[PDB]
Amino acid sequence: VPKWIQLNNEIMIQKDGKFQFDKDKEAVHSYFVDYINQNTVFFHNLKEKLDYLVENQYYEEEFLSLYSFEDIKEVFKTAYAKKFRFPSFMSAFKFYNDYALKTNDKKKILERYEDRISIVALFFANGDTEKAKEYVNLMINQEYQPSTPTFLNAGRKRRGELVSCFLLEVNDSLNDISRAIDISMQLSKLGGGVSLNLSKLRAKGEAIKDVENATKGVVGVMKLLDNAFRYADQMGQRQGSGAAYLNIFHRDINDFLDTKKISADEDVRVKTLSIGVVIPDKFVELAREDKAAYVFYPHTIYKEYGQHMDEMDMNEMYDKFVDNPRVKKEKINPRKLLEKLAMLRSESGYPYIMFQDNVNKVHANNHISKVKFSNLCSEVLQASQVSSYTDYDEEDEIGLDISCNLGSLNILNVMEHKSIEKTVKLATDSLTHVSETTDIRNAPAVRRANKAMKSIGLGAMNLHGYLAQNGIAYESPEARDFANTFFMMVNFYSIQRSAEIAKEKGETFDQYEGSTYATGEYFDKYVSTDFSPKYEKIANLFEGMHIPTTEDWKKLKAFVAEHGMYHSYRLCIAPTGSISYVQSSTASVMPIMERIEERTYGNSKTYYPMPGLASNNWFFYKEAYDMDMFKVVDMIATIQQHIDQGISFTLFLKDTMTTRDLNRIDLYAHHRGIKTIYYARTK
Amino acid sequence: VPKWIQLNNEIMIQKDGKFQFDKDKEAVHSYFVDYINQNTVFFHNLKEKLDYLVENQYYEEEFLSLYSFEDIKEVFKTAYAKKFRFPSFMSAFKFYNDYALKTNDKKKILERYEDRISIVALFFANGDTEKAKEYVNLMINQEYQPSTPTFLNAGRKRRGELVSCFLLEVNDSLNDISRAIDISMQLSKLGGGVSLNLSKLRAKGEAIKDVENATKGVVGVMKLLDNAFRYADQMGQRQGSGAAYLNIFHRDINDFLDTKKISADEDVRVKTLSIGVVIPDKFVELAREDKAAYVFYPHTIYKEYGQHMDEMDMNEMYDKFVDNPRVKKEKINPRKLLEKLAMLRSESGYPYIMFQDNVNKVHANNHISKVKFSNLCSEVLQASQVSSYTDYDEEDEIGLDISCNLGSLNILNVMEHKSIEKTVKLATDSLTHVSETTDIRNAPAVRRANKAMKSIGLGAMNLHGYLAQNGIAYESPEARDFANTFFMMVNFYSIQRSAEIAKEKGETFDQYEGSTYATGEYFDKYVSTDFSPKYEKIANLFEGMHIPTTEDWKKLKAFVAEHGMYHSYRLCIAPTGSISYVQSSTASVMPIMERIEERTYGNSKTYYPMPGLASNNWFFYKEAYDMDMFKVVDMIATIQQHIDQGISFTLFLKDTMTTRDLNRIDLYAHHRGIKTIYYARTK
Amino acid sequence: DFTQMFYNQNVKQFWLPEEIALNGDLLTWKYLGKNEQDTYMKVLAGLTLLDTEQGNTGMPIVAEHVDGHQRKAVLNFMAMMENAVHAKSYSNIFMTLAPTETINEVFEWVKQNKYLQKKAQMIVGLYKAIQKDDEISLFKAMVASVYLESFLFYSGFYYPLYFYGQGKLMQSGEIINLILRDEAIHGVYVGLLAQEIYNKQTEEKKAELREFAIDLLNQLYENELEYTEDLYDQVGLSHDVKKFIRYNANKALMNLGFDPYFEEEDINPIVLNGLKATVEPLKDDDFYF
Amino acid sequence: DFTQMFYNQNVKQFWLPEEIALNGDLLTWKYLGKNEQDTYMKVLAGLTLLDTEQGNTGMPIVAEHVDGHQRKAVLNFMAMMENAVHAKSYSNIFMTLAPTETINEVFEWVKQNKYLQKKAQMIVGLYKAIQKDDEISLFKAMVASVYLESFLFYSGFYYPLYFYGQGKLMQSGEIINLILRDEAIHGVYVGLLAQEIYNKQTEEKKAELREFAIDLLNQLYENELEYTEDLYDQVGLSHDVKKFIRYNANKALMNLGFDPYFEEEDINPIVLNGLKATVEPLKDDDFYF
Ligand SMILES: Cc1cn([C@H]2C[C@H](O)[C@@H](COP(=O)(O)OP(=O)(O)OP(=O)(O)O)O2)c(=O)[nH]c1=O
Ligand SMILES: Nc1nc2c(ncn2[C@H]2C[C@H](O)[C@@H](COP(=O)(O)OP(=O)(O)O)O2)c(=O)[nH]1
Ligand SMILES: Nc1nc2c(ncn2[C@H]2C[C@H](O)[C@@H](COP(=O)(O)OP(=O)(O)O)O2)c(=O)[nH]1
Ligand SMILES: [Mg+2]
Ligand SMILES: [Mg+2]
Ligand SMILES: [Mn+2]
Ligand SMILES: [Mn+2]
Ligand SMILES: [Mn+2]
Ligand SMILES: [Mn+2]
Repeated sequence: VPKWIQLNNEIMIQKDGKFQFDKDKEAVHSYFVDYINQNTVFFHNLKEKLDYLVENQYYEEEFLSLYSFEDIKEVFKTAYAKKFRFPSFMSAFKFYNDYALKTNDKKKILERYEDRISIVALFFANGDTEKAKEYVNLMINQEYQPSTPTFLNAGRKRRGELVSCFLLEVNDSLNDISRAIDISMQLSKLGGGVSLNLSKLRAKGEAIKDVENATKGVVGVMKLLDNAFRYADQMGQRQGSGAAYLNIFHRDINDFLDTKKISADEDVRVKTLSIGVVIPDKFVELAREDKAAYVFYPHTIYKEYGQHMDEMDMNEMYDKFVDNPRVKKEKINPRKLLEKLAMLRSESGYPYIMFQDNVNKVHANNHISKVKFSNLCSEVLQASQVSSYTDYDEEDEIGLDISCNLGSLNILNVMEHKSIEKTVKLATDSLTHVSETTDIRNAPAVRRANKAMKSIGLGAMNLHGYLAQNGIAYESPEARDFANTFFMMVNFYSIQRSAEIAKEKGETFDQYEGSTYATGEYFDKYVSTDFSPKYEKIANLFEGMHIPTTEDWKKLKAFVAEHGMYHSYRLCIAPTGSISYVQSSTASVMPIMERIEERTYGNSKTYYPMPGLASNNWFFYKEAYDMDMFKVVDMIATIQQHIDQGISFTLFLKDTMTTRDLNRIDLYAHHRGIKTIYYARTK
Repeated sequence: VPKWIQLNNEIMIQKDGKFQFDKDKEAVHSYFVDYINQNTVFFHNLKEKLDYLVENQYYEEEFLSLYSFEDIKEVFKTAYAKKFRFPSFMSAFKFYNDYALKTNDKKKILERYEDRISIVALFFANGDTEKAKEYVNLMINQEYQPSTPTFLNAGRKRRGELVSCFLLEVNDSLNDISRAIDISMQLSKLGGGVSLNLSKLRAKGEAIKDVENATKGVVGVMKLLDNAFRYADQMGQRQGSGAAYLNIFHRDINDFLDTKKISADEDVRVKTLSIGVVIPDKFVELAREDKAAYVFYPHTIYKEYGQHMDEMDMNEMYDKFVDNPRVKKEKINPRKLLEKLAMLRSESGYPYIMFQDNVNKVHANNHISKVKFSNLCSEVLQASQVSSYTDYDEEDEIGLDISCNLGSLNILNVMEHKSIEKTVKLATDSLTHVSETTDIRNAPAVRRANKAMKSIGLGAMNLHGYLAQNGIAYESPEARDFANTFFMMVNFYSIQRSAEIAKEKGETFDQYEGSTYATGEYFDKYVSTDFSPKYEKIANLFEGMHIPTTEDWKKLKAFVAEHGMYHSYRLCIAPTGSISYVQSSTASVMPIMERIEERTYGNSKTYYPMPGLASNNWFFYKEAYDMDMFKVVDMIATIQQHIDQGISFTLFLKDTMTTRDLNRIDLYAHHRGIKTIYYARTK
Repeated sequence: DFTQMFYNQNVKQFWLPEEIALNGDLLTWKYLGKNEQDTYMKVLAGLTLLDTEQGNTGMPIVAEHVDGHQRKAVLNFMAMMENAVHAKSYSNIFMTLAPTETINEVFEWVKQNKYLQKKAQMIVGLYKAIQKDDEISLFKAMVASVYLESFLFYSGFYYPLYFYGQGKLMQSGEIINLILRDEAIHGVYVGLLAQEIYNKQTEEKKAELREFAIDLLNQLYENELEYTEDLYDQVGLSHDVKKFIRYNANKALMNLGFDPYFEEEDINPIVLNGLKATVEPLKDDDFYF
Repeated sequence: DFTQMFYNQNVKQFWLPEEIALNGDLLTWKYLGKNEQDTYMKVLAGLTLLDTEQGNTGMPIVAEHVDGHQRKAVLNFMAMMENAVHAKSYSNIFMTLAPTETINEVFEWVKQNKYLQKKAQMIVGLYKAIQKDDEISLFKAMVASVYLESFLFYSGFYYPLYFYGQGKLMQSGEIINLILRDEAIHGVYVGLLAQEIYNKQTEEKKAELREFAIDLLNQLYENELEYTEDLYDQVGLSHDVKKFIRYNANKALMNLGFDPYFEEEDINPIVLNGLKATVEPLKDDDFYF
């Protein structure tokens, strides 16, 4: 047995009635001095290291050529001057197993944490030495963490894309379905997760050029996409991950949901394709009144009205669709559909739930389009325009397919450094650079929307870690007060940085003038309502850091109206799965699942206590399954009001609660303004 | 039970020790008089019928506008002047159930046999009244039958394509694989069978741009294509049919064959994808000497030589591949692979066997490319060039994908009319017209090859019917003598008509100058060997008909050298499945499977004696299973020497036949020059 | 060629009465008229009584005389479903809808009923007439069994399916649909076992067995018409029930490999809404000719 | 007083071998000596034979003669388990671990093995001797059935349990434990029915029935000793298995209401170590907060 995992297993050996949490420091120390320093390739000087990495196709020469070697040396000194030490064995293990650069035979270790951070910072700065040092300080202090694609691939030659979330709109044609399959395979080949909207596709039993009952529905396209994602699996190390989204008023909604039933046949069930359901407020209203709802055939609506069903407002056109004889509709029970959704989430965790009117009542770019679906992680909520891929000889009408670069603030380290403003602005700059350097040459709509929208996603993590290490319960009103103030400040500084970038570059995102930022309606609750902490305990947490007031928000509103905004979307809170270990942080803004997390890697068993877990804060680290999901919904809705995109909201369910409890949680989330619900995790 | 169904069922009722074959005339008469004349929409004049058909979106106004109504009336007069009568109930039933035009609700009948033939002839002539009358005489005499797509769809507004066989090359790239899936779905949507060459795709466990062992091989593409064909199911009318071809020296050949095993896993098995194996002479030579053979990874060969493995001559390149250390291979047993092929054909009828060197030793367009694979029916053998489908922004390099137009001479009717020359030339003209009028907007390589090659397929049928009705056994040497003479004449007149068309249009097919037609090497066996019948009985069959001599072939060679050749390919003997009933003919050049065909339509069972079956010729209608497959191979090889493309050669096996017997049949077919083997049908 | 496939389909259809909660049927039961409640009770008792014969005698007697371990196992499984699942399910439906005294009276009535008794005793008579090592008598019993599974039950199934298709008595209708789905596969399976015997016979013996099957069908059919009028005239449904009987008679015949007897008819849409040769190596000289 | 609780226990214990994936045993099987694999195959084949006859003959025949629809439902369910579940599970194990030729050979070996034929002859003979309305012949067959359930299986069960207890062949072992769990309740149930008949007799008749039971046990025991030696001598375990079968013979006697016959002995401790979310409808008040 390895010495470091033997030391790491001494955490669970209870001495004097307490877990030996200090063993993890010894565990990581032994891990380093017995595996990492031994397996680390060391060069005489940094120049030899960089030459070796560039020559052997490990790094990219173009980005390293913008700095003189003295500047690169200064950046590396800045990284190593911090003398960063991993606080736990899991942090270092995850870094050196997932993100640290290794030789071509996966034998030795080329990059330390400081080397990777310095390379990412030099990639972000794009020739600026001082900006590179600022990025080094930001990441070595672990105030900001670039997403897994960016952190893993920044500055590497044989790399995937820095963006891993893509959203595709599929038009109701065979050419568009073929192009969707092709683009899905191309993006899965790049390593990204692809989400597809299947609402515009006509339902099963619709006509294909005046021959009736000819269309196979969305389930045939679902099978096509599932096999396309199985094919493009990148060695199978990380198999192709796709998501399909369907509006709840699509006729194929029941067959769409039946693809996830355990008793589904092999000719229907999809395995590699996650599913999400988009629910307008009309469906919730119909289920609330116990009235008879109707699902519609999309092609009939398109023929009758000239627009797709999901491109229309269901809360204003549902009655017109029902009364229209030329529209084909099927009678359903909305409460039965809700119960089926709850049962499917209990048994499989699917579908993802998107509350469409919750997304679009606060959506800033409804002039471009309404948000019709989310991503594979169920937190990207941006306007999309469907493309019209025509025959080979004809020109294609390229729409807007969503993609944003992810990045997380570490709430604990940002709050410790009293650096919300600087961290948010530097992270915004880094995400802007990642957006600018991304060029997808096989997804035309993704490329066009990346150039036009310039959307970024700046998330946060370690919310529960910060609260538990500060003696605040996750369900407590003080926690929601802190989240309100913190994320209002993050929104303020992200909007300020976007406006400053627009002023400097002299350009805004496409169709900015129609957005709510340009009209000033976005800032109504910010110029009217003060978001300063209401509790003295929370107010001391922000001591030494200026909290923008209503006057500051009015000044920012004037600044945005006079200079514009560079990013259509700025903030989205992703799950942040594996980078949470490296940053020694709790995953996303969701509460922790286990206080001490037990994992098996190969034939070795190791335990990961939550960051900062001890006996003085053991009960503040309440597990997500033991807490009220209504209070978690309250917390996420408090955070969501300052986030322009969505939040990956996992529901943590006990075995005792029925499908009625899951439905009640979903309805309370819809009532409280929750935009999306990610997973129904059951213990 | 219908009266005609009862009358047709009285054939099996044996009266005086003989079948009541005359009951089928009563059966068809009753069928007509009781159902067809009742359900046939009648109009006061032909003008009213034509106006109703064009205005109700049944016909195309474009081709009918090319004639004055007087010319169309005279064409219809010519069709009805023959007073054509269906000899059997099954002929009329098949026509009026598969090809006759019906109302949009499929309740009444708009088209009789004469109306369908007149419309097809008017479409063929393209404005020529005398040519239309000639086509009417050719088809109402049932000397020439256009293929099911052409016969069914010609002159129809809501029609599929007139071509149903397509052959696609798939390049070793994700872009090309996605484009292949798209084109396969587009062509299956049109109702055409699609054949895909998978030999260029790199095998399983190959490197993808420095990531070794990352390719799923040809089986992942096979699953993608199977799901693509299942989705593109011809508007839910007829199941989507596709074929995949792999070289026997491809590394994935065993995985390719395992997709057809009855015990195949659901993640390996393909359902709607037929498989064909391409076998060079090198494999047969290795199996003959029992030397252990090697299957090669195609990407290693492409990297080492810059050419695809299937683009190179395995006879000269096999030793170089084996001796090359940079070419990856694994040992196989060629005899074990042959036994596996025979076992698979016994169990499921798959794969098709294409003898690569038998095709290419007589191929007239080896300069353009070698023939690497066949179609879904194993008779189309043409040169193909793989397309390089690049990224979306870049320009694609369009190659040549095979698609030929099918037509069948009725050997019995052509022989009784003494009109081999006239029928062959008119059929060539009609196939040329179908080729010119075909434009496919989503298969650029198919369209380019149709425009450039101008290849057609003129088949033959009713060989066994003609022989049995003339007192000649199918396995007899006299039958092979007749086949030799008849198909030599067909080849002579097809070459003459092609050269005449080239002279008239002043253009040949693309890259004709490199063909064996241009150099005269094609005509060597025709200017050196006499193909007149060697039997007095056979020579009497051709009485009143000039059999081309050696001097005639020399004159044709001079004419082709002077004026060129319009069609790269002219003759291919397709199975001719359903059009054989309408023509009262035995299917293709194959012998009959059963003397009397027992089939069930709806809830009523039907009986179909072979055309011309009686007491006097009962034993000349020997069933195919009772025949010696070596003699059938001899017959097909006699025909194959005059057919530039292949022949759909079905093996008819008894249950007592072993794997060794099937292998012996395959090896004798290879020895005798058979190009392709279609099916292993076991009784 | 078929027993392992039927084994799979049978065991994967396994279910238990407890899975369907029955109490919510009282919310539609209370709104039916007396004639509707009376017909339902009588139909239900008819099905119960016939299914008991199949569980106690029909399936076990066939399992006893059929040779083959795998066939005996499938037949045992089917007998289990009759006795352990179906019988408990019918009892549960009754106990939910009627008080104890009403159940006892309905069973007394149906037990004395001329048309129910005629068919029940005709079927049981053929089961009792099976003789050891006599495949002809076994075949006759199999025909009787197929007629019960695929035909005689359906004059009864009609009514629960009729309600089920209208949104009435949905819980008991779900149970009946599961039962019916089991009887369908039972009928198909026993049908294949009967065809196996039939195919071993001479042409004269076959013609004689066909005459037996058609004659038996005729006797049962004429009694079904009387049974149908007796139960369904009071609720006005007999015409449509008769179409359903003939349609299911045709299915039973097809299960026995026989042609349909009755012309094709459309069914009530409410009821519809409710409803390796030999591997040999190449030994050289096969490559030379 | 007991049938309903046995009915509920039997149906709640329902299982299929396909629920257990067997490919996990592939390596621990590969690692056994040829002697060990031979004994293991033969042991399970002997079990397969017993379950074949218990399912085809024993349980159905006892079901036929026992009065009461609920008692018959339990016995029918037990019969189904014997041949549709238990006997089949052994083939699942064989098909995973062994090549077809070894499987063919072991089934040929059961046909010619004299101890296995003798025990089948004796047990099945008693089943087929049951006379309608003759409670004594029925009692004798129930004693035979208890001896099959609670005694005869155990010379076979020893070896899978012996491996399970060492952490070897644990997937196959899981199947065997499920089979054993079933047989334990089958032996108790049939034992209670046998006691019912015994308790109706005069003291003189009871004395004769005890003689029958003890004579039969001794005769089966002596045969089982020879069978045990024949199978286990090559793996060195015969004496240990003999202690186990004596232990279980006492349990069989106890299931019949008789005193233990063999003295207690220490059994191998290895062998001792070898031993959706609820759907709730949404209320109207659930939509307001
Ligand atoms: C061709 C084809 C289409 N479809 C479905 C998927 C598409 O969403 C939908 C549109 O097909 P299209 O490619 O648009 O077919 P079309 O343009 O000829 O028909 P239309 O005039 O009605 O637009 O039909 C199938 O389900 N199966 C098929 O084989
Ligand atoms: N020597 C050396 N330095 C490395 C390596 N990887 C990262 N570094 C960092 C450590 C220092 O902060 C910085 C400069 O190291 P150096 O080139 O040895 O310079 P110096 O120590 O002579 O000033 O580079 C490495 O492999 N070797
Ligand atoms: N009248 C009529 N003729 C039809 C129809 N379908 C095909 N025909 C053919 C029959 C004749 O050969 C030809 C001309 O028919 P017509 O218009 O009645 O001609 P005419 O005999 O009055 O000059 O058209 C049809 O529906 N009606
Ligand atoms: Mg379209
Ligand atoms: Mg490539
Ligand atoms: Mn039943
Ligand atoms: Mn039944
Ligand atoms: Mn058992
Ligand atoms: Mn038992």
